[PDB]
Formats: sequence, C-alpha cells, structure tokens
Amino acid sequence: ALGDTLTITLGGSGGTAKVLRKINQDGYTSEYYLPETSSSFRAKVRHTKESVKPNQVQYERHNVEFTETVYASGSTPEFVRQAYVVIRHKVGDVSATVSDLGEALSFYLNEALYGKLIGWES
Amino acid sequence: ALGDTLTITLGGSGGTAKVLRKINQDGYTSEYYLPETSSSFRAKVRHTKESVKPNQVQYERHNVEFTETVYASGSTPEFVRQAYVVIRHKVGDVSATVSDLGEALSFYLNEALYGKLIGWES
Amino acid sequence: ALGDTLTITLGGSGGTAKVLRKINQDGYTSEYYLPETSSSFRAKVRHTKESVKPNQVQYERHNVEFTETVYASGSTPEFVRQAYVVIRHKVGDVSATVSDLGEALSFYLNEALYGKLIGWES
Amino acid sequence: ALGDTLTITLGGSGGTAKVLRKINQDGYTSEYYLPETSSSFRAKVRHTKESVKPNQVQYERHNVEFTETVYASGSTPEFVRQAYVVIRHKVGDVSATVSDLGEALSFYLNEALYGKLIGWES
Amino acid sequence: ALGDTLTITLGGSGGTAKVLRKINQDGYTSEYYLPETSSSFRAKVRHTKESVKPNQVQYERHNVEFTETVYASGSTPEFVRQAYVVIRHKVGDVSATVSDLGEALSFYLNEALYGKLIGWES
Amino acid sequence: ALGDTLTITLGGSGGTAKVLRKINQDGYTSEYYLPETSSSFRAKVRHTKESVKPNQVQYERHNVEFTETVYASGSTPEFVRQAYVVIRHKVGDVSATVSDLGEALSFYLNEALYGKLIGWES
Ligand SMILES: [Ca+2]
Ligand SMILES: [Ca+2]
Ligand SMILES: [Ca+2]
Ligand SMILES: [Ca+2]
Ligand SMILES: [Ca+2]
Ligand SMILES: [Ca+2]
Ligand SMILES: [Ca+2]
Ligand SMILES: [Ca+2]
Ligand SMILES: [Ca+2]
Repeated sequence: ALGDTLTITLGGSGGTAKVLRKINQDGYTSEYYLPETSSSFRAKVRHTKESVKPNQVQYERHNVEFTETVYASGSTPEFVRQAYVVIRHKVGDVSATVSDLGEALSFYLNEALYGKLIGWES
Repeated sequence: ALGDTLTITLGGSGGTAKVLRKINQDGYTSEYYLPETSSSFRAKVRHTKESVKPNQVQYERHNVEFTETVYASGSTPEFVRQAYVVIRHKVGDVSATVSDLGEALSFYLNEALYGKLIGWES
Repeated sequence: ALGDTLTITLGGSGGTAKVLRKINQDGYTSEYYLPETSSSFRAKVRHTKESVKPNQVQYERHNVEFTETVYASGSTPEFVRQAYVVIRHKVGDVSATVSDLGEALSFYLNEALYGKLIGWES
Repeated sequence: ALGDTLTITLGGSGGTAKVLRKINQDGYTSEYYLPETSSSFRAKVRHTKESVKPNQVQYERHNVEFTETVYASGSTPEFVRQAYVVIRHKVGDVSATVSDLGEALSFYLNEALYGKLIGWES
Repeated sequence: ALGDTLTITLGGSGGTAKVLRKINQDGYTSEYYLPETSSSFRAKVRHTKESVKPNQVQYERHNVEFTETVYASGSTPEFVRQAYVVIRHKVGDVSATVSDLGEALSFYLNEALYGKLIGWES
Repeated sequence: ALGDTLTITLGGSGGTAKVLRKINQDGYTSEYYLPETSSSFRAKVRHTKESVKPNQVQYERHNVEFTETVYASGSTPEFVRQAYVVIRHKVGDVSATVSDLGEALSFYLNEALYGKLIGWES
C-alpha cells in the first residue's frame, strides 16, 4: 500500500518526473506502468519466502525493479533498459539493522560510480 | 582500478564507516574483504556478457553486492545479510541515460522505503 | 484507477442510473457488481497482449463488458442480456488516432440504428 | 438493408467523414470498403444464431466491426486498427430493453474512457 | 473496496488505535497486516457462495476475522488469539433485514457479556 | 447461567425488542426459542475443548449464534437467516485483553460496515 502513483525522477534529484499508475496487484506484488510517444516505463515490486528445509535457516527476499522500453525506429530494432535491487535476510531479524544495509548501498552508488561501472572498470 | 580500499557506511550518511581491501581479481570480477571478531564484511563487483545469437539485441549486465555474515554463538547458528543491484543495457547504448536511470533508482530508495518494504507493503 | 464506482445509465443519456461497485481485481482485469431483488448487474474490464513471434507485428486487446442477469421465475428459466466492445492496436501506435476511431464507432451507434440491427437487415 | 453507402466520421462528431460502398451481401452479412493513397477502410455486419441442444434458452447475435489498414512505408511494415461491438440476447425477448442496454454502453464510452484503456487503467 | 487502511481500537470505543495496511486481495478476499516488537495484527475478509444443489435455495457466506499473535519469549512458545463473525443469507434477499439482524448481534455483545462467556457459564 | 430470557433488539439500539425463553441446556450448551405467526427465533451457546496435540499449546473456543426462520408462504419455500461469532484463545490467558479484542471486533461492525459488506465489497 505504497500509494496510487509511483514517481520516477530520471537523473537522480535532477528532474523529469514520471508518475506511474497501478495496472495490477496479485500475490503480494504490484504493477506500475505509463506509456509515452517514444517509450514507456514499468515498475515492479515482489516479496517471497524460500522453500522450507529440515534444519537450515529460513529467509525472506525482497526486490524492486525498473524497466524502460524504446520502440523500434528506422532500421534499429526494439530494446530496453533495466535496473533492480534485491534484499535477503532471515525471518525474524531486526528491521533496523537490515535497513542500515541497502541504505548504505544506495548512498554508495552515485553518478561517478555508475559511470565507472559502465566502463567495465571492475 | 576503482580504488584499493572500499568504504561501506552502514546507516547511510553520517553512519559508521567500514573499510575493505582488495583480495583477488579473476574472471572479470573483483572481491573485497574485512575480518572481525564477531562478523565480517565482503564485497564483489562483477561484469558479464550474454552469448551471441544470430539475430537479437546484444546486452551487457553489471551487478554489485554487499554481504555480511555473523558467526555462530551459543545456540544461534550462522546467518547472513546481503543487498545487491544489477544494471542491464545494450552494448552500443549511450551511457548517460543508463546512468540517469540508475541515479533515479538510487534516489527512490531510502529509509522510509526500506521500512515500508520490510513491512511487506506492495 | 477508473474510480471505485461505475455508473450505467440504462436507456442512454437522460435514463435510469445504476451504480456498481468494484469487488475484485486480478490478472489485469476489474469487475463491478450490484445486487437486485429480480436481476443483477456485472461490469468487467480486461486487457491482454499477444506474445512475441520472430517476425510479426505485436498487438494488444482492450475489452469492456456489460451483462444483465434475470433470476428464473415460474416457468421461465434463467436468461441474461449482454453487450461488449473490443479494441485492438499495435504496441507502439499513437493513442490519439485509435481514440478517434473509437469515438467514430461509438458515435455511429445509436437508438434508431440499434433498432435497425435488431431487424436482421445486414 | 442499411443503404448503399456507409459513413464513418473519424474523431467522433468532429469531422473527417469517409464514405464506403457495398462490395458484397451474402448470408446475412454485408461489407463496405474505400481505398485511399496511404490507407483503406472496411466495415462488416453479421447476424447469427447458436447451435441448439436440449432444454436451454436460444440466443441471438449482432456484430459490427470497423477495420483500418496502413500500407508499408520505409522500414515499418503493414499494420491494422480495429474496433467492434457484439450484442447477445434471447429469441423473443423485448426489443426496447435490449436497445436501452447497448445504447447505455454507447453513451458510456468517450474520449476520456479510451484514454484510460490506452493507459491500461482498469 | 473497503479502503487503504483498517483501524482496530483494542478495548472497544475509547481505547488504543491500531492501523492496518493492504498486503493482498486476490480471490474476492482481503488480508491485512502490521508488525510490532512482541506481536502482530492480521485481519482478513472473505466472500463465498455455497454449493449449488438443484431445486433448493442458494445462500451466501460473508466472513470477517481478526488475529493477534505474540512472539515467543523464553519458555513460553507462540500463541494466538482471534475473534471472527459470519453472516449467511439467501441470494436475492433484502439487505436491510440482514443488516438489522447483524446489528442486533453486535449490540448484544459487550463488556459484561464477553466477561460472562469467558467465564464459561452456558 | 445467563438467565431465563434473552433479549434480541432487531435493528440495534432503539429497535424492536424480542424476548426469548430458555428451553434446554445439557452439554455446556444453552438455547432459547420463540414461535411467531410468520417467523421464529432461536439462539444457542456452545463451549468446547480443542483437541490435544502432543507438546503444543491447548486452546478453547466460545461460540454463539442467532437463527431466524420464515415459513413457506405460497410459492416461496423455507428460508433462514443467521449471524454468529466465535472466540478462541489458550488456557490460562488473561481474560480482560481477550474481552478487549472482542470489544474491538464488535465496535467495528455497524450500519455502514454491514451495508458495504453485504454488497460483496472486499
Ligand atoms: Ca546526470
Ligand atoms: Ca537509520
Ligand atoms: Ca588475476
Ligand atoms: Ca430508448
Ligand atoms: Ca478527439
Ligand atoms: Ca448476394
Ligand atoms: Ca475493557
Ligand atoms: Ca488483486
Ligand atoms: Ca438499521
């Protein structure tokens, strides 16, 4: 129950806000979508357990995903851009400590690191 | 390159800083390590390319993850925490748009979003 | 979106108004309902997209459905009345032109023409 | 027996009227067609029963569809635009109600609705 | 289409307020959730139609269910506490009468009566 | 040990009073009855142990139901109305918090909630 719209601000805090709408909601998941003249945006949210095992620990998994598709033009076919995050932690763990992670990762990644990553600079 | 030491600031800005070190670099990927008495920190950065197929678009993938492990104490067994992201785009795509999408995804996620997401809100 | 309530004005403009309520949402579909002592109202909205084929044009379908149900009384058994529309167009098409075609189809249909169509003359 | 020409006013009551001509009349069915420099129009009208089998109500069907095609230009291949309505009701039913329903549906659909469906809102 | 949040006031009117959130609603049902340090709240709403058997009346079930669970602390293991209501009526009945019966049931229940029932006096 | 007469006020507070009479009580169960010219009223109360599972918590249930019957009149056959609630919790628990949960459930249901719930809203 995050809201009726999801706002995507391309270029970080730069600007160019996009406001997606629910399209679907099933199985603790959500669909967001919005089309434009030359492309479209899609947002996805999921939650899930892992299969129970006799004596190993039980975990829960979360992820969020963004996707953009650009329609074919000229002789160039159709292609998409994607970007998503995942979090995995044990059942019953402390919320604040797991929240420290993920947030640390988000603070880590910024424009320069994204540029370096694009350059295969491991 | 990307640096010899990586800093993880648990809790985002103004938090506690942990510094890792290079250990290995094989198979287009590199990993970082830091040991401690009660737990440890590890990081990996990897790049990969999907196989060529006679007629479809060719894509590149970037993945970055954080892992934290807690050693068993008393009755409590081993357990772990992770959090990672992936970026996927076509080989010839302009880098700036991919960077902008990644910056948007980074900006969206923050403490309130992580709390709600742990709350199983979809 | 589309609102929580859906209004049917039986008999076109200036007629009798019925107000259905949403009661479900699954599989990219929505359903509306209303109880009556002698009948019942349904309303359904469905969306669909065809899968990808090697070299073909990809299409999507939009459907809107109205149904009337009358409970069996005396000798007369159960029977229903129904009326629905469908829209189909390609993934990257321009919305405005499809909308204009839909407006044309809606404007062509009217009371006298329905009375003619029930007359079996092609 | 609708007439020797069928008129389609693109954009609803706005303007841009097209005039098709009958091409055929076979088996309770009719066709209309009109060629142009870069596109064509076509309309069809059909009526049918259903297969009978023991102790059920017997039903009727009226179908009307609009079809629009655009010829290949440059790299972009051919594609079509379609929009059609179907009416179903029982033999011997009262005509005025079957028209009041159906004309209510015609009144419901307009610019805003078609925009919503193209937006995938349900 | 109840709403985006549910309010539970423990101890009847004038008590402590608790706010639940959407997590899911697929099969005409709904489910709510909220976590706490030592407990969690869950609320679920269901609709169902009883099995059809020829030449007999048709009925409808509506169910509303509250659950509260407390996490184990030492020797004491998990244990749970729920209270739920059910309403059954025939299809096509009058809403007002069923509502009045339910209101009478609700008005009969109160502080003293729950104390008596938990006192086991038949 | 409730008493000799149970009062049902159809329509909640300020409604029409109906006084029932005790008829029987054998197995920790009690029921009340009243006949009428066109209907009939009945109430019941039950208590029971849940089955004992080796090395798990032990639970007990309190149940109460209202039933309303309308005799066949001409074409219309027999039909009935009901409304009942159930309480479950473990042995040795504190009665007052359980009363509080029942109080919350009872306070939630009222005019509007019943009106919307009978409309199949979920
Ligand atoms: Ca930028
Ligand atoms: Ca924090
Ligand atoms: Ca190496
Ligand atoms: Ca009319
Ligand atoms: Ca227009
Ligand atoms: Ca002919
Ligand atoms: Ca109290
Ligand atoms: Ca759903
Ligand atoms: Ca009332």
